[PDB]
Amino acid sequence: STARCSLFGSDFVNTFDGSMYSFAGYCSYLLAGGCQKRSFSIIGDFQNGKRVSLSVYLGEFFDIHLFVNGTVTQGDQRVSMPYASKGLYLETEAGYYKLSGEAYGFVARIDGSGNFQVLLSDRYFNKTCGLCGNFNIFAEDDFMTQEGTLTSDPYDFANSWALSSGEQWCERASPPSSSCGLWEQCQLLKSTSVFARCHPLVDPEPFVALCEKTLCECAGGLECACPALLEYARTCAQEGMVLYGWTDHSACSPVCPAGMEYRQCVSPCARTCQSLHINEMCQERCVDGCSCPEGQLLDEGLCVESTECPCVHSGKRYPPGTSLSRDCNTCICRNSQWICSNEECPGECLVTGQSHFKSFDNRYFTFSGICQYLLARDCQDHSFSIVIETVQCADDRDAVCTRSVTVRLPGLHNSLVKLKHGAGVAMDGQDVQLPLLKGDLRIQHTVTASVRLSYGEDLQMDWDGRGRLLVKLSPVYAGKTCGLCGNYNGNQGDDFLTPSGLAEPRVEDFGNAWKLHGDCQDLQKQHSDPCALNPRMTRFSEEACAVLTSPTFEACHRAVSPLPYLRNCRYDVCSCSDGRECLCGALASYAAACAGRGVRVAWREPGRCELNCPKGQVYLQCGTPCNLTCRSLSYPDEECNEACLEGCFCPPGLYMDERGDCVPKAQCPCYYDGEIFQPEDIFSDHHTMCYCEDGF
Amino acid sequence: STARCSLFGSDFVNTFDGSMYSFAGYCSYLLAGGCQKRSFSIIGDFQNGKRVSLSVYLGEFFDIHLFVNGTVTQGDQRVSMPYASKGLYLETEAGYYKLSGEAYGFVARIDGSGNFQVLLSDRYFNKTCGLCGNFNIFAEDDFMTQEGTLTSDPYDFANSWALSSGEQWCERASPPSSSC
Amino acid sequence: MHCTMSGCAKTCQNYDLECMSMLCPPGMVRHENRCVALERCPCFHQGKEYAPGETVKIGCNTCVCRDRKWNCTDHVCDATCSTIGMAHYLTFDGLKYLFPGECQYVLVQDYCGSNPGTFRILVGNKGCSHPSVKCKKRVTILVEGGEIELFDGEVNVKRPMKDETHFEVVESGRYIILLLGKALSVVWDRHLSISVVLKQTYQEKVCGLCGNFDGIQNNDLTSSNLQVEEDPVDFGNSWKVSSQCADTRKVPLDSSPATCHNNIMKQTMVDSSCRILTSDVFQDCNKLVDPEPYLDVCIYDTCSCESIGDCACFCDTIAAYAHVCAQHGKVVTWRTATLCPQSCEERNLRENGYECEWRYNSCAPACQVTCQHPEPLACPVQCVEGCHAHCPPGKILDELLQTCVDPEDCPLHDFYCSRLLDLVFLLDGSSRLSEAEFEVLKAFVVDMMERLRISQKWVRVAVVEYHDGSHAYIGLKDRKRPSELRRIASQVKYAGSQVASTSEVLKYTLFQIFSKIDRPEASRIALLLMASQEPQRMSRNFVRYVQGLKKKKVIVIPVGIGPHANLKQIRLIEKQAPENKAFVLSSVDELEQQRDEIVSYLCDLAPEA
Amino acid sequence: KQTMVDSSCRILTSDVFQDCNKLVDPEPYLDVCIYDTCSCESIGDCACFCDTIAAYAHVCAQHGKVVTWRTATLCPQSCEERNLRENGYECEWRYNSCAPACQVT
Ligand SMILES: *[C@@H]1O[C@H](CO)[C@@H](O)[C@H](O)[C@H]1NC(C)=O
Ligand SMILES: *[C@@H]1O[C@H](CO)[C@@H](O)[C@H](O)[C@H]1NC(C)=O
Ligand SMILES: *[C@@H]1O[C@H](CO)[C@@H](O)[C@H](O)[C@H]1NC(C)=O
Ligand SMILES: *[C@@H]1O[C@H](CO)[C@@H](O)[C@H](O)[C@H]1NC(C)=O
Ligand SMILES: *[C@@H]1O[C@H](CO)[C@@H](O)[C@H](O)[C@H]1NC(C)=O
Ligand SMILES: *[C@@H]1O[C@H](CO)[C@@H](O)[C@H](O)[C@H]1NC(C)=O
Ligand SMILES: *[C@@H]1O[C@H](CO)[C@@H](O)[C@H](O)[C@H]1NC(C)=O
Ligand SMILES: *[C@@H]1O[C@H](CO)[C@@H](O)[C@H](O)[C@H]1NC(C)=O
Ligand SMILES: [Ca+2]
Ligand SMILES: [Ca+2]
Ligand SMILES: [Ca+2]
Ligand SMILES: [Ca+2]
Repeated sequence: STARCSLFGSDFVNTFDGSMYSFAGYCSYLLAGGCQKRSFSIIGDFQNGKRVSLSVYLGEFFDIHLFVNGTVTQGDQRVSMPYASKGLYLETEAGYYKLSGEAYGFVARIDGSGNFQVLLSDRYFNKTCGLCGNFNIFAEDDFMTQEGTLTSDPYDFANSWALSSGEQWCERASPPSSSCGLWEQCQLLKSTSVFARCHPLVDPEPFVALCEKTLCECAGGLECACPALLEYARTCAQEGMVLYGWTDHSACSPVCPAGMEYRQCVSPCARTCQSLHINEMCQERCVDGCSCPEGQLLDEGLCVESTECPCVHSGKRYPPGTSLSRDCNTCICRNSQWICSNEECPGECLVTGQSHFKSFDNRYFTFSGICQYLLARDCQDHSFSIVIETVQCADDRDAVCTRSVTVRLPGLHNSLVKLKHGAGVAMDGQDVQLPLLKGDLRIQHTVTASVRLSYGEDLQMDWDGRGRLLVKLSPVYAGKTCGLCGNYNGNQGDDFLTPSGLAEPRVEDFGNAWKLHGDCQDLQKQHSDPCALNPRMTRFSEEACAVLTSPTFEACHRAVSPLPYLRNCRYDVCSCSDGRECLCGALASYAAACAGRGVRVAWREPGRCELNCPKGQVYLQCGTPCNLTCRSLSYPDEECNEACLEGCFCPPGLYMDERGDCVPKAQCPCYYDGEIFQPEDIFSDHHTMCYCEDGF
Repeated sequence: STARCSLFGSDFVNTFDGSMYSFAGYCSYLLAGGCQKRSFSIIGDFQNGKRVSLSVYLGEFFDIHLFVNGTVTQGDQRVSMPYASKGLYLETEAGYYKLSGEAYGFVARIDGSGNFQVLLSDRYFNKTCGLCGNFNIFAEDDFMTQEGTLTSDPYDFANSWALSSGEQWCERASPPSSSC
Repeated sequence: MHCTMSGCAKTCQNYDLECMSMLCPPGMVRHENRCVALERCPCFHQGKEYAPGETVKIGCNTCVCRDRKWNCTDHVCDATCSTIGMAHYLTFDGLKYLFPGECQYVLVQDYCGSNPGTFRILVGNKGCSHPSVKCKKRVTILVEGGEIELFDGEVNVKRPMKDETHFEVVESGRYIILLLGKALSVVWDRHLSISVVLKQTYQEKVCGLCGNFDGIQNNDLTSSNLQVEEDPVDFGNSWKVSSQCADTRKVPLDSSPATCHNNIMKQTMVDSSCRILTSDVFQDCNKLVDPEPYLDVCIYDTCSCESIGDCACFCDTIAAYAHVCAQHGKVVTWRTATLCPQSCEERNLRENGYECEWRYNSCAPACQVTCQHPEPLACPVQCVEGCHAHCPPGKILDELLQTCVDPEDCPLHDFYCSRLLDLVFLLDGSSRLSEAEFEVLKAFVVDMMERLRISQKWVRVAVVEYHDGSHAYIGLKDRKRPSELRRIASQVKYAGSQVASTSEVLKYTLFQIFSKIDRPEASRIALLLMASQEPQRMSRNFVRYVQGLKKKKVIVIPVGIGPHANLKQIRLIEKQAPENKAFVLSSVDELEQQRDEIVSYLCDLAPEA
Repeated sequence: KQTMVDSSCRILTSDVFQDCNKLVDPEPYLDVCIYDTCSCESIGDCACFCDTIAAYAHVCAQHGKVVTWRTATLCPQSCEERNLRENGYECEWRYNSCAPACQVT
C-alpha cells in the first residue's frame, strides 16, 4: 500500500505510476502533495538544469530543505543532521540522506549521486499531483497540469508545476539541444540474467530507452548508462524483487561515503556503536544503499571496528580504556559501556545563603525555620554533633540564615566549639586564637579567611562566618548520620527522616522535627520564590542569576546540575539584606560545587563579585595554600596535602605575616613552643640554644 | 466601606487608621498591599527625603510608575496619559493624577502639590501592611514591622518596609535635625 | 548594634536530640507543660501527634507508635513509574525529571546488563508538535514475545505473546489498564500520562527512562551505557531506540517553554491557571503528596497549549495529580462545569433513549466484575477517575451493551569447606590482564565459590574489582542464593584500566567492607589477586592500610599474577604477619592449579563452629 | 501558533457545520475564533474558543440549522451536577443542542 517516484541521472523523472520522462529544471517544482487541499508540498529545487535540493513545505508554517551535498536548511537557517521537528525526521539511512514524514504519510531520500526519490502512502492514491504524477492505476493519465488539462508535452506539464518565490521568479524551461560502443551497456536490462528476473514485474523497454538517451546526453564512458540501470533495479525492488547481482553483473557502482560499500536490501534499524539492540522487533522492509563491511559498525557516520567503538558521556566520545571519574569513583570505557566503580565517597553536607541546604546524600532543599537545629550528628557512636543557629537575616520573613554554628565533640572530653558570626571561634565559651591543634581537633584560617575545622580524618568543616557552612564526612560515617543533612546512605529519598523514624513529605515538618528548643515556633509553610514580597527585586534577580545557566558556566553544567543553585540564587537575591552580596554568594556556591567536581570557572569580572584583596596580596583563581604563611616556614615538616584553591595570596616569592602583609622569607617571624620570635632573635638556656632565621 | 492613607507636605504620612508621623525617605517603601499574600504592592518612591513617584506592582507580572511631575512609566518605557492595562486605569481626575484598580480593590492619587493618597476597599481590612499601617479599628498598632513586631518608632517601621531594587539599594533613613 | 526589640529541660520530641546549647524528675519528660513518662509521649508524623499504640499506614506499609518511635512493617510496595506529561517522567523511585524528545525511547525494560529480559515498554512523541492535531504519545509493550501498541486512544495486540493466560486488557473510568503478569502492569491515560507498575520481584532487574527500581534515586539517570549522567537530556538520549534518530537538543533553563517563552505575563497566567493544584480541594492531598512537581509539569504542559480548559496538555497534569492523590486515599472532587468538565451523557444516550446508568466519579473502583471480565483481577490501582456505571445490587456491567445486566446473562565437590569465615576477592582489573586472562581469574573465583559453604552463616563472600577505584559486584551482606552469587561472580565485567591502585582497594576493604566486625566468631581473609603495579606516587599509604587490616585482624593473601605484579607490595604484605602468606604466579593459567592449596589455606585459617 | 489557532478554528468549517455554512458565512465568526484562540490556545476546550463556536451555533440555530457540535472531548458541557437532587441521581437534566426558550416554569 505505497507508491514511489524518482528524479534521477541527468534530467529523468519516474512517476508514482511508472511513466518516465526527461525534464531539465530551472525553477523549483512541485513533485508531490495533496492536490485538492495541500497538507504538505514536496518540491524539487534545480539550478542550471541540475537538481540541487529536495524541499518539503508543511502547510505554510514550516519548511525544510535538503541539498544534494547533504546540507540542510530550515526556513533560512542551516541546521545540522540528524534533525527532527514538526513531525518530520531528517536523518542518514544506508549512508544516504533521508527525510521522513509518515505522520503526514510520506518519506523521501537523496542518494550519494543526487538522485531523489519519494514514497507516498496509499492515503494519497488518486489524490496527488506534480512532477511525480497522479498516483493511480493508470500511467498514461499522468502529465496532468495545474490547469487540470492533460498534455502530450512533459515540459508543459513540468513548467505548469513550477513554483516561483521571493528568492527568484523563474522562466519556462525548454528541452536541451541534441545531435546523437556503449549501447550494449543499456541492453544489459534485456540480455542479462539478474535484470531478466524482473521482466514479469517491470518492463525494461522504457528504462533501456532512457538509458540510450543518457548515452546520447552524457560525455563520459560506460558509466553514462548507470542511472537507468540503478532506477530499474530500484523499481524492481519497489515491485518486490531485489536485484542482488546488478552492481557486479555490470560496471555500475553507486556512490557511497568513505569506508562504506553499496549493497541491496540494507536493513532499517541499522546497528551502531551507541545503540541498544531491538532484537528484530524493527518490523520494517529493507532498502538499497551503503553499508559498512560485515562485522564493522557505524559510529557518527563513519565505519569503525566493533573493538574500536567509543563510549559516550557528557555529550562527548571517548576511546576504550579511557578512565573518567565522578567524585571518588572511576568509570572505564569498555565496548559500548562504562565500567563504573561502586565505592562510597566523602559526604558534603552544606548550609548556604538564606538557609538553603544540601544533604550528605545530595538532596537539595530550603527550610528557613528560626531556631537551634541539629544539622549533622553521628547517631550511632555520638562521636560528633553539629548544630546551627538560624535567625532572620533581613527585614523579610523569608530571609533566614545561619548566624552561628556549634560543634560538640564527646570524644574530645565533651568539648564544645562555637563558630561565631564574623569567623571567630570559642571553645568551652572561651575565645581562642584560631590556629589550634589540641588533640584530634584542628582549627585553621582558610585562605578565604573562612574557619576550617578538622576532627581526625573523618570529620571536616568550613565556616565562612557569613552563614555558609560546609561539612565533609568520610565514608566511615556513611549510614550513621542524622539531622537536617540526613542519614548519608547514598539515597535522597529518605533524607527527610525525623527523630520519630518516619520521613516527612513536607520540608517544614521535617525541619521542625529537628529543632532543639520547645518555645521555637514551628514553621507552618515555607514560602518558595519570595520575589512576590519585593516585586522591585524580581527583574534583577532573574537577569543576574541567569548567569548560572549562561555560557560562562557551560563547562560546569554537565559536572554539576545548575538548577538547584539557580533556584537558591533567585531566592537569595529576592530576599536578603543586600542582593549584590547574595548574588555573589550564590554564584560562588555554584562555582565551589564546580571546583568540587574539578571544574574551575573564571566567573568573576569587574561587573560582578571581584575578590578584591588587601594591599600587597594578589588574587588567584587557584593558588596553593600549604606554603603561604610564615608558620609553614616555622613548621616545614608538617603534613599538608590540601588542593589548590581560590583566594588572596602573596606574590610568588613572599610569605604572609600576622599583619596580613607579605614578607620575604628572611623577614618572617619564627614560631617555637607556640610562642613568636622576630628575625635574628637568639635565645639560650640550660635545655636548648636556638635562633630565628628564614622563618624557622 | 473604604479607608484612606496619605503622604503629604514635606515628609509626613497618615495611616489608614489615622496615625501620623514624619519620614524623610531615601529609597522606596511598601505603602500598602496584600500582607499574607501579595496580590499587589503599592510603593512610595523617595529621593533626598522628597517624594518622587507612586508605583504599583501587580503580582510580579506588571509594574507602573506615576511621578509627581505627571510622567508615567510602565516597566522602563514612558507612556502617555490616559492609560489602561492589566485592569488598572490611569487618568486625570479633578486635575490630579489618578491610578485606579478597583478590580483589585484599590485606588490612588497624586495631587498637584505631589501629595500621595491611597484608598483600600474593606477587602483589605486587617489584611494589609506597609507605611499606611495595618488597616484595623486600632491605630496605636499601625507601626507593625515586616519582621512582625510592633515598634514604637516610625523610622524603624518605615525602614522595615523599605524595598531595594537593582538600581536602588536602600540606605537606612534617620530623622533630620532642626533649629526649632 | 542597635536593638529595636529585646527580651537541660526536655520535651517529648526533643529528648533524643542535643541540648539547646544556648526541670523534671529522672526518667521523665514534659508534655503539655506537664512532666510525664517517656513511654506515654506521642509519636509524630505529618507533624501530627499519635499516642503510643496508635497505628498509621504509609503506602502499603504500616507503623505502630512504640516508645516514641514508629515500629514499621518492612514490605516493598508496588512501585509506579509514570509519564506525567508531554515531556516529563517520574522514575520508579519518584525522581521527577524533564526530557522532551521526538524519537522512540525505552520507558522500561527487563533486558538490563546480564539479565535475560522478560519485557520492554517503548514510548515516543511521533506525530506531535504540529498544528493539525493535539499531541498523543505512542506506547509499545513487548512482553514475552508479544507486542501490544497503545495509540490514538486504542489498544492493538499486534503480536500474540507466548502465553496469553497471564494477560488481560481492562478499562476503568477514563483509564485503560493492562495486566501483563502477576508482577507487571500498565495504566494508560489516553492523554499522554502513561503509567507502569511493578511488584517487588523485579526491582534492580529493570532499567530505562523509569530509572532502575530500587531505593536509590541517585542511581537513576543511569544511561544505557551504565554511566550516571548529570543532565536528564543526556541520560534520556542514551535510551533512544532508533540509532539514526535525532538526539534531543540540550538547552538552558529558559523561564518556560513554547508559548510562554517570550511572554512572561501570559506565563504568570499559566501559573495562576495551575493554582488549582493548591486550592482547598487539593490541600488535604498536599499534606501527603508534594504538589510542586505536578505544578511544574502543569507549567510546562500549559506553556504548551495555554489554557484553563481541556487541552490534552493542561487538564492531564491535574487528572494525574488527582489520580496519585486517590492512590494515597485522598480522593479529590476537582472537576466542575467551570474547570476541565467531563460528560458521560453520551453513555446514557442508549438505544432505548436517554436513561441514567453512567455518571462521572472522582474515582470508581478499577478492574470490576464485568461481562467482558467475569472475575476479579490483580488490579494495579485502588480506584480511577471517570465515567462509571452505578449498577443496582448483583447486576453485572456489559460494556458492549453499555448497560447493567443480570448475572445470569452473558555439594558440588568432595572439598566443601564449612567453617566460620568472611572472605573477599580483590581482582586486578588493569590492562595487565587481558579479558581472556581475566575470564580465568573469574573462573578461579567462581570455582572457589563452588568449594566453600556460601551463606550468611559459615562462609560469607564479597567479590571486588578495583581497576583504579573499587567495584564490589558482591558484598558480604548480599543474602542471595549461592548459585545466584556464583552467577553474579561469573558476570563480573572487565575494566582493563590503565592503572589499578592496590593501596586504594586495601583502603576500601579496610574502611568500607569491614566498616565494623559483625561476626566476631569468624575469621576474615582477603585474596589480593593483584597483577599490576601502582604508579609510585599512589602507593605511599599502602603500609598503613595493611597494618590497619592487621589491627582489624583481616588476613591479606597477596596472589601476585604475572611479571607486572610489584613483588615489593607482595612482600610488604607478608612482613606484617605470618598469616599473610603470599602466592606468586607466572600467569592466570596456574591460578586453577594453586587453587587447592589456596582454598585449603583459607580453611586452615578459619575456626570450626 | 498562527496556524494552530487557524486549524483549531477549522471546527467552524467541519462537516457538522457545513450545512449551516450554506445559509450563514463562517468567516466572520472564524476571525473572532482566531482572535479568541490567541487568548487561549486550547485545541479541545477553553472558554474563548468554545464560546465563539457556541456563538456560531446559536446563529445557526436561529437560522434553523441546529447543530450538535460539542462532544465529550470537544468543549464538553456536563449537566450531571443538576441531576444530583433530593431523590439522589434522578434522570431529568441533559445537554440539549437547543432547548426551547422560556418554557413554562
Ligand atoms: C551545498 O550546496 C548549496 C547550494 O547548492 C550551498 O548553498 C551550500 O553552501 C553547500 N554546502 C556545502 C557544505 O558545500
Ligand atoms: C480519481 O479521481 C477522479 C476525480 O478527480 C475520479 O473521477 C476518478 O474516478 C478517480 N479514479 C479512481 C481510480 O478512483
Ligand atoms: C609555594 O609553592 C609554589 C609551588 O607549589 C611556588 O610556585 C611558590 O613560589 C611558593 N611560594 C613561596 C612563597 O615560595
Ligand atoms: C519626572 O521626574 C523623574 C524623576 O525625577 C524624571 O526621571 C523625569 O524625567 C521627569 N519628567 C519630566 C518631563 O521632567
Ligand atoms: C486581625 O488579624 C489577626 C491575625 O493576624 C487576629 O488575631 C485579630 O483578631 C484580627 N483583628 C480583627 C479586628 O479582625
Ligand atoms: C518492632 O517491635 C517489635 C516488638 O517490640 C520488635 O521485636 C522489633 O524489633 C521492632 N522493630 C523496629 C524496627 O522497631
Ligand atoms: C462515586 O462518587 C461518590 C461521590 O459522589 C462516592 O461516594 C463513591 O464512593 C464513588 N464510587 C462509587 C462506586 O459509588
Ligand atoms: C432536546 O434534545 C433532543 C435531542 O437530544 C432534540 O431532538 C429535541 O428537539 C430537543 N428539544 C426538546 C423540546 O426535546
Ligand atoms: Ca496515473
Ligand atoms: Ca538518605
Ligand atoms: Ca491599626
Ligand atoms: Ca534507582
